[PDB]
Amino acid sequence: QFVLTQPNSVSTNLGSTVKLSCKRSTGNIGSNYVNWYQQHEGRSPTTMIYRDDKRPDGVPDRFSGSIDRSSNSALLTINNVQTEDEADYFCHSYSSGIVFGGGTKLTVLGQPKSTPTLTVFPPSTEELQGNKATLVCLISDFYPSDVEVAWKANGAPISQGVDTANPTKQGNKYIASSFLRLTAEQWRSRNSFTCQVTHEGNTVEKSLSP
Amino acid sequence: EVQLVESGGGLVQPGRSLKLSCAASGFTFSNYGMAWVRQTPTKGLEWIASISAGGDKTYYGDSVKGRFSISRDNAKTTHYLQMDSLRSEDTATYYCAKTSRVYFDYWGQGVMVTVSSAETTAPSVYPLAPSMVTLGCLVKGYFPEPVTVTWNSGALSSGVHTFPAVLQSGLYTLTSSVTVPSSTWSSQAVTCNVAHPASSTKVDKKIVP
Amino acid sequence: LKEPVVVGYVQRDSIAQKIGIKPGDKIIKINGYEVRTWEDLRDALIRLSLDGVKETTLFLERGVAMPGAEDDVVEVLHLTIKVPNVQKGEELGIAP
Repeated sequence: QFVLTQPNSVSTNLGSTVKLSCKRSTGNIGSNYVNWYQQHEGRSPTTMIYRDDKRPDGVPDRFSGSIDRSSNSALLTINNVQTEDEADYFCHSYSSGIVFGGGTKLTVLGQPKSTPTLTVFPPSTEELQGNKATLVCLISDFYPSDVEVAWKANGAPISQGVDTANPTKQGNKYIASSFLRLTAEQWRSRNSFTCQVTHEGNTVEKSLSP
Repeated sequence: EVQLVESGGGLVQPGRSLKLSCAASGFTFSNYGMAWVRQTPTKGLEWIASISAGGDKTYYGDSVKGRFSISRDNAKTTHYLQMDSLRSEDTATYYCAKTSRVYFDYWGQGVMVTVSSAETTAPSVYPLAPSMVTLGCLVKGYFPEPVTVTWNSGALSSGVHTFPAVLQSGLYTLTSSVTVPSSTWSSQAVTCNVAHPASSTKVDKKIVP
Repeated sequence: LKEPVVVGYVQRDSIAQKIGIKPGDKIIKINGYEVRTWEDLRDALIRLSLDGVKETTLFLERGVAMPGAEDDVVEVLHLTIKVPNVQKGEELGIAP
């Protein structure tokens, strides 16, 4: 019958405390239990808090749940926030049905900068037989997520048949990939291909050649 | 040893049947009720079905039109979600769960369900080669998600970076990489193990200089 | 006081409040003695206090289960308390 409301995203500094809100629409917040789930990007949700405020032995002590009766809301307080808290936090309750929150997406500032490490591979000799060529460009171990990628044919701007990936979070650092699709004949033609990547000023590049 | 393993998901055409499984282990099955929850990009977590422990009653979500039916088989410690009259909205990641009175204490790994008229596409797999050295496997033009890459049947977990796919012309493409010494590569031959579950194809590719 | 034991008030700086009893909690037992009415509770507290029992388990109920988890089996509500000293006129700290 009811629904829950969460901030779409939040940010905080390393060492700071943060309060993630979960406001109920209708009914009494305390009459039906409220639970809390963490979920890292591309992981299964895990229990942070259950039965309002009770924490399952395993979750760090710095986490804690509460019930603000004045606002008819539930809250999740994270003391001394760490970098490992970089995850989504959904709130949950029930009555006649079962309800989840919008999805609070916590970010952790005070994370040291890292320029990207690039890896590039030529088209496979298997692929080249089929009159096709896919130049691979792997961008690993960098922060923050903000990047811009471009391809070159003899240092010449080419964004014809380019496919870049959204920078997703694997470790504490972000990773990304990008592909340039050509024909086999086009791969031979120009004898210099480059994968230029911009990241907060610094521009790292690597090249492939037939 | 609490585990919840999903299966039976992949690709299906709009308005058709698909049955999801969720095998449980390492706890009294008949003591606790089971559930299902899906997660799209937009909607996020959204409860679907829930069965009781005794299996006396079944409950469903408001975003299902009594289309799905949840059952359980205590004999095999498994519970099922039959789905009929599917739509493109139902395209999501389907997690199964275990109840504990007032919450979901444990979740499964989740299985991808995609509703589309576009037929399954097995990936073309290609090898990538240039103290340490980096190798890779290209997984080209497949649908739908996901695919999983291991190295030497998951022998090498060291420095394995699997990169998310790109979408162009309704076909997915990703690359997974591994970083090991040259002493290893030249002596012990390296192989990637691509697996596209929707198509059921598992492919091995030997990495050659 | 012959109604079901449904907690209303929680007395400040008391045993009940310190061990963390909330309004709405329905005490069903103490150590053990079956608690149905307030009379049964009062009686039990006195018995236990004069028996010399300093600590015991207080069983209660809080909230209804979520759907599809009606028949679920879990610990009832194991909550260990200090028994009020009736000689010193000490209260637990609950009232409807």
